[PDB]
Amino acid sequence: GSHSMRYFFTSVSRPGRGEPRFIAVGYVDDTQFVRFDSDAASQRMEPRAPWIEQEGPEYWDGETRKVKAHSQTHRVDLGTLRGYYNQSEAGSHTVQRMYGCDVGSDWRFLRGYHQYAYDGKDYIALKEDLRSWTAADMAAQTTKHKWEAAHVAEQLRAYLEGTCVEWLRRYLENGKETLQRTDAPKTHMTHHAVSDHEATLRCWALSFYPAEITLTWQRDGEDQTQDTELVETRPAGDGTFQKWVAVVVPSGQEQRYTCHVQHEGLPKPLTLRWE
Amino acid sequence: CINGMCWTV
Amino acid sequence: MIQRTPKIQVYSRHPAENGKSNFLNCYVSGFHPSDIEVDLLKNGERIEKVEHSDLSFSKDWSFYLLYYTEFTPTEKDEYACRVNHVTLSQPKIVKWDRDM
Repeated sequence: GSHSMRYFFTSVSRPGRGEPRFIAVGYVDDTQFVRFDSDAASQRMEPRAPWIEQEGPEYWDGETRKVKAHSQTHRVDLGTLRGYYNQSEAGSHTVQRMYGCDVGSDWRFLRGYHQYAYDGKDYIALKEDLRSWTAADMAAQTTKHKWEAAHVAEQLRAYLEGTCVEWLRRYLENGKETLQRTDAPKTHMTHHAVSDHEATLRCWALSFYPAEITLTWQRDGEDQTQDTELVETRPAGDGTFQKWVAVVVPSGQEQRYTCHVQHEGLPKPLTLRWE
Repeated sequence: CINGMCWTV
Repeated sequence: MIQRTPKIQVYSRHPAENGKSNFLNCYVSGFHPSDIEVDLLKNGERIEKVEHSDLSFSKDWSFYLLYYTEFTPTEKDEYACRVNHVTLSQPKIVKWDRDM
């Protein structure tokens, strides 16, 4: 199927004393594989999946070099942004950046992304063609002009179409045992009587990977959204994901209700019924 | 593999 | 400054069975800024051996973290997650419900 590599960076200024707290994480699809945390002792980019440990000393030295440089860029950015927005030296502020690439089933470039936020709001982002910028306000417009003059988009595009996909492909092969495995949801239904008139049916999907999934209810073969509750997909903590959807039904009418499950790891959609 | 070139805003 | 309040789910890694070893999770998401206080409680008392995922965020820039510890459920013991964040006037406590 399709795959992605994404990196996420968060810097939080610490007014009063010292440099920002900087945390970088790298993912292939829904699997974290590297991290850097400025508060940690190593001051190295660190492995977070077994298949990246195959990489040698030169890899780790390079990633560390680059990620430390990254933290310094964000440190500078925080000062600049405070000036752009005429904010005091007193408050804590946040910069976030995410970038990455998607490949399709052919493992060839589909899409690239590079976006930046200040204090949780859109600041500047590369457009889909990787040739120009979306700037949210006049501060970001000044950044846009700067980055245009410096031909930033060109160099970013080169990485996103080149290095990004090349290394994603590498990781997919090296981590094939888990990265290329689909774990179909393990499903079951529960029942709880709220009173002698009303019952709750809950349809569970557990232990699935990747995280993308759809769970829906039908009543007599037609979609049912009224009287339903669907929780956000959540990490199990072992690399897999969990989700449930519930419906309130008249006690005794459970048989009308069916749960429907769609996931990459299922050849055809699943249908569950109460028994 | 993270991007090896940087620019400030 | 945007203030997005954390969403909270409290749940087990594996199907919960009284007497059998498991992991208790508290998943916090949709919040901003990143600074947050999360504890797992056993009968109202703070559990000490609690770890958490590395800070990341969704497309809308909002943060998410998983906090987790090893636990063995029982009929008597009550588990919960306690969250404080700049958006919260008082700490939010969400009880662990094995059916949820």
